[PDB]
Amino acid sequence: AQQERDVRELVRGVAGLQDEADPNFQLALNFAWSNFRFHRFLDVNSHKIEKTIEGIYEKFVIHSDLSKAASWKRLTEEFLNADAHYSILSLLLCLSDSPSNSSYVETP
Amino acid sequence: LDVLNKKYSLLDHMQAMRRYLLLGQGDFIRHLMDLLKPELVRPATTLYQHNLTGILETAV
Amino acid sequence: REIITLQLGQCGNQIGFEFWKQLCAEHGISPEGIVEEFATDRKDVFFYQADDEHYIPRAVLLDLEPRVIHSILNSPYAKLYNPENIYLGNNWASGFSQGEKIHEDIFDIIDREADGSDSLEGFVLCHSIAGGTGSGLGSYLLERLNDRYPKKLVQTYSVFPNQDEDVVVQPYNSLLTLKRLTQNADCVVVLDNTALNRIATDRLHIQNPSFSQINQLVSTIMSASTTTLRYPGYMNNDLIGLIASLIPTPRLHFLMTGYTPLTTDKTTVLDVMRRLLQPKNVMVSTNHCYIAILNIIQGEVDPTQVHKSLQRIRERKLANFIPWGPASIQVALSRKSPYLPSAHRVSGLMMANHTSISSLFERTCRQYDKLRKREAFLEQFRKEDMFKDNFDEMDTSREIVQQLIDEYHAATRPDYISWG
Amino acid sequence: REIITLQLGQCGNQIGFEFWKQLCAEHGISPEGIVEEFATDRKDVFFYQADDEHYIPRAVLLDLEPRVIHSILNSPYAKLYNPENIYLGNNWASGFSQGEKIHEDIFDIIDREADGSDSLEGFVLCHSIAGGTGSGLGSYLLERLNDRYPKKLVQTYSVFPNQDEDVVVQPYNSLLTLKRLTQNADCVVVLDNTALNRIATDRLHIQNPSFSQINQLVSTIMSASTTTLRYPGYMNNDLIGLIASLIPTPRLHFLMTGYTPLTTDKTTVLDVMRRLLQPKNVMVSTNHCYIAILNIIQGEVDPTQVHKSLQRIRERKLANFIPWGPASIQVALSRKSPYLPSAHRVSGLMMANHTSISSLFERTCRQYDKLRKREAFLEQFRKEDMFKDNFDEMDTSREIVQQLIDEYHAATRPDYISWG
Amino acid sequence: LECSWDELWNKVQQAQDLDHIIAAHEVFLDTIISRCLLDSDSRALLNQLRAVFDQIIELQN
Amino acid sequence: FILLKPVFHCLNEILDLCHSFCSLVSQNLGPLDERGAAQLSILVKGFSRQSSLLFKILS
Repeated sequence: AQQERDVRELVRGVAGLQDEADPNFQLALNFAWSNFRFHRFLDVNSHKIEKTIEGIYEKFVIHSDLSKAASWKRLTEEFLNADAHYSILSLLLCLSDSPSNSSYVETP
Repeated sequence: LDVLNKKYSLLDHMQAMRRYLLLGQGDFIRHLMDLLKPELVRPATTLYQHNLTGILETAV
Repeated sequence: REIITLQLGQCGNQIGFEFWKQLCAEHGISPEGIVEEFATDRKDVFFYQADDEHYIPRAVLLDLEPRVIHSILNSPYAKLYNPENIYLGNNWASGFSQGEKIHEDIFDIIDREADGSDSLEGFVLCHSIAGGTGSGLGSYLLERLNDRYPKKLVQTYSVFPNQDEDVVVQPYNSLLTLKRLTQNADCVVVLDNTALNRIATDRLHIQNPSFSQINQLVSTIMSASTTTLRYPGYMNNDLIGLIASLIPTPRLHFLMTGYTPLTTDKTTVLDVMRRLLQPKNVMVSTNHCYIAILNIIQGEVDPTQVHKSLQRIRERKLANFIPWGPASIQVALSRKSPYLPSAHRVSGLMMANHTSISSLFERTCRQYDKLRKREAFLEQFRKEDMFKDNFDEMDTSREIVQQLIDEYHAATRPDYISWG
Repeated sequence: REIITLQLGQCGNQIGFEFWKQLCAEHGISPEGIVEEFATDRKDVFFYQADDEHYIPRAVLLDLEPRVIHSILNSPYAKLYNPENIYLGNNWASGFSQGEKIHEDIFDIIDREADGSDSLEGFVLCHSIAGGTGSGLGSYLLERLNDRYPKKLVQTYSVFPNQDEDVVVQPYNSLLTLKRLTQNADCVVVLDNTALNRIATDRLHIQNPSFSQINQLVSTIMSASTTTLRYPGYMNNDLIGLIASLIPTPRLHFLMTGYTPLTTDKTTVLDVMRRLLQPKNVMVSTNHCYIAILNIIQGEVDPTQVHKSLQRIRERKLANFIPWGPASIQVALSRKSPYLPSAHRVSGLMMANHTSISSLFERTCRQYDKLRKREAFLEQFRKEDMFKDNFDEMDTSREIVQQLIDEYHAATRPDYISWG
Repeated sequence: LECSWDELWNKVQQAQDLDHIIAAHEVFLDTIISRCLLDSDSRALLNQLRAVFDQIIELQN
Repeated sequence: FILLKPVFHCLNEILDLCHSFCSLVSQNLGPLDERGAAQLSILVKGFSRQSSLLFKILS
């Protein structure tokens, strides 16, 4: 129920289609649901996600981005304490960090 | 000291941590990067170790 | 298994007799057939399994008006084989008609040797392209074998004729014989007399006994091609497993040959790989890329460094290759042959399907078309005229070799996913 | 990488043969090419990587009417290289026409050596300005290489002619050859025979075997220029990285040379820096400031005191420099070369882009203009007349060298932010 | 790599203990971090140096 | 590559696909429709898919 509203809100947000009475909205929604129902991936390996997170930390320390490395470790360590974790991580990832070593402007 | 520098060659490792990692051998690097231009101009989403491992050898 | 060897024409009988002398000296064989005191290896490919190992070669000699056969006769190697399979002009029409009139008893000689054999796997024709008595007769008789035995393999050893044109019907003879090589043969190895004479003048200053030296060269070629069979190797102990890798198209069966030591009067395998990759170790003379390359090597090698050699030659990318398809260079290794003097211990031999031979075909096409337009170089043979009143057999062969040239050039294209 | 060396003219063949003797004695090389028992270092810059390390020099000798080539012949160093790249008047027109008629086969010699090479990076021309047979022929053939290979670097070793003017067309020959050096060459190192003879009469009392001594001097120059390549150094192992620092303008590629030990029959690096900053260690003879100075050193140094040396030479402000732009003096260091006698252990060599050479150019301009106004010193060559009826090639070269003199003098100005 | 290489080269080739060799290699490797711009203080300077490498590859286009 | 790996299972799968491929094309003969196209489609799709997977086991 909330699922359907969430998939509609995702189409509106990412695709920039705020009018549900646009046929392009319904085409994007049908595409999104048919993509969700075409089961073609293995389930998430938590250990592979952990290895990737640790490697991202290593790449930050190799590039002497100490503030980004410390923040990366700190945030990933806090988030992984209370499955869906590793899901969201892989989801965001697909590669790694963008703006390679130039996004360490933490205000707080 | 006498066994560590001949049987496990503690000195030559420092020599080859200098030539390569500290990039002290500059003859290797120019022909390396000369041969390495088509690999690096491709984005490394489509680079793998199997493309790398023996253009290493042509350089060596 | 059991392959019956065919020698015909002056040139073909020459290299066949030389190669049988090569295999007699090579294995532990007396000049009488007697197994010697240093003979183990696989000895049933051409060798008759007699009781006291009289390894009688499966050698069928058939010609007419014998000249060089007399020179074969006064020799102790006429006692090596004789199961009574030896049988006693220079144009295609004359040889064709002479093969026509006596086809029955020589085919009875073929059949007697065939049922006398345990099995039959291939016909190896010792020949030369437009070899005089070999031409016409060989194309006719090759049609008789291909009609009569369609379940066997045909390999034709021949050389490209270069006699500096004198017979003027030679492009016609080679054109019709080449038609028969396309449609009645499954493998044709041709070599340039020009490039072989160039290598002979390169390594030494001798070019005058060219017949004797070229017998040594093609006898080394053929012994090296069969060494994996005649000595216990692992693969290509069938002819067909060797042929299958070279051929993607059963009309493109024409192969280029090269040999890595050009002097004989050792080192690692990467080096001979780089040598054979040069076109000056090749015995044969736009853009042309090979379809598939396979090499045989015999000598003293490091069994791990052959991996390293393919690795470095690959990552060198020292070759091109063809757009359409995953082939490779192919390595094959066998023993260095004992019981002979072993000088320049690494000897390599390459079989490659190359599109450069289409230019050589086009040279003969242009020669045939020129003499056809002039139409004064057929000499009006009456045998040719009654055989073909309109001489459209030559037109049909020119159509065939043109279709092959089209297949060659579309195989150069990446559109050999489509038709060539 | 791989650079092919060109020697031509009497003078150029002299210093080329001397320099090849220098590199044979320098590395562990026999007079036959055999690697010796004291040979490691980088040996593929001019050295053919043979199997038994027959380090065959990439040395192409091309001239006509051989005189000094016979003196090269009766020597064991004719067995060092011969891949058959050695090939058998004194005016620009005569040499130009003689190079024109045989350009094809000697360019085939060039192409054979080029594809025989693994790569091509530079052409090093052993020459002298108006070198007799070298002049005309070299300018023509240099145009052929620059047209035929536009992706390579040209360095021309030559000396400024001083024969006390006898050929009277010598300013014309040097003017046209200098035009070709401007437009078909990217680097020209010229040296004054006057100043070299002054240094020879300075250090010793010998000036009479001037050819033999000057071979030693420029062979030391060229071995020192390539020592960072031929022995494992760190930078300027490419020619182009060395050339790039010297040149802000691709027509200003004319460099001054100096050498810090003037006697050979040690001390710190600050001292040789101060020595080389003096103009009496310079081998070459208004206000003139250098554009960029770079020095190579070879010897026994303190690796921290080179920092201190640049620090003290900077804060001394012992030089001027040019208004337009941040350049520097540039230090470069390599090994003192083993396997030769090492006397006066520090030997330094300097490459500098100086505006003082525009005066030398203007001297030759004034000589050419004087002989042109008189117009009795061309001797009416028929080859020159049919080559150019109006002799406006000399007018165009005089325009080119005048544009270069203007670039020199506006580069002396701070207005080389604007056009020169 | 030349004054630095000298310091390391002395402090190994005389060193009569393994622990002296270890701490000779240590301070040497840490000192090269301070000579270059990879230090905690000099990250801003490294950013300045990155901004002058952008125009070099930009000049290629 | 006889030791139990994922690689070894892929190689066994290739061999079994090759065996089933040989059985059809041997009995087929000279070119003739014998309801061959459906079996052919399954076979050629399997070869393409698994050969694509074998480019992912090359590193």
